[PDB]
Amino acid sequence: QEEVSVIDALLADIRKGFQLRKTAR
Repeated sequence: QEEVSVIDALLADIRKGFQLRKTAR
């Protein structure tokens, strides 16, 4: 279980943004 690369973490990063992707007002 060695460390991963940025390319992998990035996939998860955006996933977090999708939650509050909607910017309605």
